[PDB]
Amino acid sequence: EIKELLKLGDLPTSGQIRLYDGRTGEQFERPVTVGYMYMLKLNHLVDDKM
Amino acid sequence: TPEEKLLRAIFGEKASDVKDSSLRVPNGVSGTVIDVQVFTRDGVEKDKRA
Amino acid sequence: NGEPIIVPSQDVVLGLYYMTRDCVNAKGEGMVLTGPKEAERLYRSGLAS
Amino acid sequence: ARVTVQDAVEKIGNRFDLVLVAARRARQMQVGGKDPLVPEENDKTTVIALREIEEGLINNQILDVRERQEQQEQEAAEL
Amino acid sequence: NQALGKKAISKMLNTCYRILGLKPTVIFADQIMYTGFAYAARSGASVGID
Amino acid sequence: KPLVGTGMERAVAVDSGVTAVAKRGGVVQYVDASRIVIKVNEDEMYPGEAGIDIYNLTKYTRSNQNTCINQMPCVSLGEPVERGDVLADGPSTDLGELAL
Amino acid sequence: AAKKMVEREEAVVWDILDEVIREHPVLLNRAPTLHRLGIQAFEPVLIEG
Amino acid sequence: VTEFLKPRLVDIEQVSSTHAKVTLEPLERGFGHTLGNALRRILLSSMPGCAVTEVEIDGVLHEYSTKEGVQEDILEILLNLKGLAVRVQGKDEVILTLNKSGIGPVTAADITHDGDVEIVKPQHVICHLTDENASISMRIKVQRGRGYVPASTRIHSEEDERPIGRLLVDACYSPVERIAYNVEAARVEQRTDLDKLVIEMETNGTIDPEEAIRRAATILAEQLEAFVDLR
Amino acid sequence: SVTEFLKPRLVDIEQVSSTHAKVTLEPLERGFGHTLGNALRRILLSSMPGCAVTEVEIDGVLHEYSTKEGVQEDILEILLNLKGLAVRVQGKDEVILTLNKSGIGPVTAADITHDGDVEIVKPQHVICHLTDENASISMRIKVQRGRGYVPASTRLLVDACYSPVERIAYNVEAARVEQRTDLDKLVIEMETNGTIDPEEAIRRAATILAEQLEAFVDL
Repeated sequence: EIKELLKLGDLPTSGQIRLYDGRTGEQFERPVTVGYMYMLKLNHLVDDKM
Repeated sequence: TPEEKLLRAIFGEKASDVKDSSLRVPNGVSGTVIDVQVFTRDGVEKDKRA
Repeated sequence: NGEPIIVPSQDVVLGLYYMTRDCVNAKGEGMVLTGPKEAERLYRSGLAS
Repeated sequence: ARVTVQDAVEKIGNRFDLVLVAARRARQMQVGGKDPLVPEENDKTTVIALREIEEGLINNQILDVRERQEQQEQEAAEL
Repeated sequence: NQALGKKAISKMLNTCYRILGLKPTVIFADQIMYTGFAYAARSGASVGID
Repeated sequence: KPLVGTGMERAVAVDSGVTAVAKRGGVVQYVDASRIVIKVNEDEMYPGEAGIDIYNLTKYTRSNQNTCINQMPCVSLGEPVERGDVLADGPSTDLGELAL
Repeated sequence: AAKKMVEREEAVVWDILDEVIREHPVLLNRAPTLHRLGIQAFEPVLIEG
Repeated sequence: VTEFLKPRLVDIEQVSSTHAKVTLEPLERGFGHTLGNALRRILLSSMPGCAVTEVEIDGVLHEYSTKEGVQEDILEILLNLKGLAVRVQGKDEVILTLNKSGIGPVTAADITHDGDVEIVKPQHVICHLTDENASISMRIKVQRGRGYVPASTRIHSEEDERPIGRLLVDACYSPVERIAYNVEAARVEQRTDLDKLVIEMETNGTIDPEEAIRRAATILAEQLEAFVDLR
Repeated sequence: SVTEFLKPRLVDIEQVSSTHAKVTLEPLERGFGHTLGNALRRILLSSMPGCAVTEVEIDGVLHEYSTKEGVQEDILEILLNLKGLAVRVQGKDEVILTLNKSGIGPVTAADITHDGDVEIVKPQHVICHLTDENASISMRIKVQRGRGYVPASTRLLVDACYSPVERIAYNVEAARVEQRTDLDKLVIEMETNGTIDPEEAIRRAATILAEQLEAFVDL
């Protein structure tokens, strides 16, 4: 169903996109995963640590 | 201490009567003071800001 | 024990294991190079895998 | 300089006596009594001590000899 | 001229230590880190559900 | 909002305390960034009493862990509400879903 | 005066720190210090952050 | 041979108000990517824009407070002004001014229009006035520059600074948003393989696409002047 | 000060040999280490004016797989030796040479017929060791002005190391102006055939990347 949903939008089934390298400008061989992981921000803030 | 009586006499300064014990923002921290509150004990004359 | 403790650990061994491997039919299968230098140029220029 | 103290240990053996030799010589350079031998590459007195030690031009024997020489001159400041 | 897993790379460093001493082993440790990181990045060895 | 969630989060936000849920349905009448004022319906309204609900949102106030517990309105002026419905996002809520 | 100078963090204390830092090891440490290699002295690089 | 072929800016399509494509027809073999990446890099890094920088709403001391009649914290109004897409023709810092009263949204179309100041999205919303006799009045300060400048670095410099009324917004002076180039087979009539470059960009609305590509190339040539005729 | 990007100093060109060289710069704006270094290296390495030997027809056998008398250097090894013959040529476009030489020791770059235009940079180069007799060798060698580097497939044929560079590698690293803390510091590193040194290969590369942009730049 995840693949079916990814086909609903025109994204690719594998979920793996060809990313380029923003510095040298040349593709990373062997496609990489890209998605939106929902990321928390734990309050182990470093300026309560130093 | 000696050399301090010397310094004070040389530069005509009267030593302070009272000691600084202010509240100061802790090192490193910025901020915008969003609220102040003054708790005056019963029987002490409320200042301007109270 | 006399063995090293500055062993390359986890991304670096992935980087070496991915450099120093060999597909069976890439670009430049079986072309004679004049040294490491033009192996680096055949790679970066986009001529060999 | 300086990344390692390997060669300075190959010259002054035992690898702890290196520390003592370099620390004595760096105290000499730091407390205003003496002057580097090898050209300082903008080093603190510590790395200069170890650079001195690497060239074979300072160790514990040389330091004793120079100390006795300079303390005998102060005897020769008897007038 | 082999595959260079992890045993092989710790072996490489150990023999460089036992042949060339220390300074070449350290500078070679760094060059092996830098080139390992660079080509691992170039590979985009991403993981995915397929 | 959790872009990939599990549906337990609408309830983790409502059944907590942070979000400000309406008590009685009705239609919103005034939406400041520091209060909501619900014109309660004629049916849910009691027999004789002026039925309008007032919601004093809790603006920036220190929590225990020194963070900032806040409440913003998610409603709009003159929009229907219903009982058991959120009126104000709390700290880490987004239209009533727990956004951490 | 030097104290208040480094407290105001003028442009000369950062030069002076870059110079009294230069060839001076520091001793990093990690909490459970099992073996004797969990205290190794490094040479600092002054880094934002 | 001809010993090189130079690119010339040829088409500048306007697919929309925000984003638009440019094309650089005669590129040789390999220079497609060589310019494509460097220009993408320059464009995303260095392009002068005009983000608002300071705000001074009327009855407001600090940004953690809530004016009445307007259903946004002042914190959200600052984060709304931060996206204000504005151009100035002649000045560096201009002080726009936004008065408005009575129920309803407060777009950017309610700003006092000045001569050499244009707002690209008038539909951009600042805050929702929500009361009859409740108004807002605020002096916005759209200065102008390069890159990104947070307010912690902007706490600067000296005396005359500043009242306990002024808010600072984290300036984000950069009109480009997205870049995506494509070399492809350019068909010049007598030639085999010349590359075209299609630098499709995506602006907030305050850059002439031709002007962006020109300034990118200029910054690259200015930098590269040092490698040429080395010291 | 909106278009005033801080330009570097080229504060060092410390060079290891005549062909090796390690050029730095500092500082560049934060993010120009890569844009500069990468444009320069793709141009140095993929399109540079150069003349190098194209194809060969050895008098022994015209098949690359073959046998040749009195030589312990196979055909492919002779071709590897020929790719490194660093050759400077004047306006004469294509110049084919003769190397057939008699003796027993090393066949070198001194063994080439000394034509009017062609110029060799390492006469001490080696092309093939030979046996103990009069000789066994005769080859027609073809240098051809080209650009970049073009393998034998696209063309006995030989890969063409036209471009003088044999290596380029930039390594951006954190420079430091007094106040600003994050500024690049490119550290170029370049080796050439000897048909030109690094100190001028970088000049020629930047000149290419500037003339490529004459259609846009202002002032």
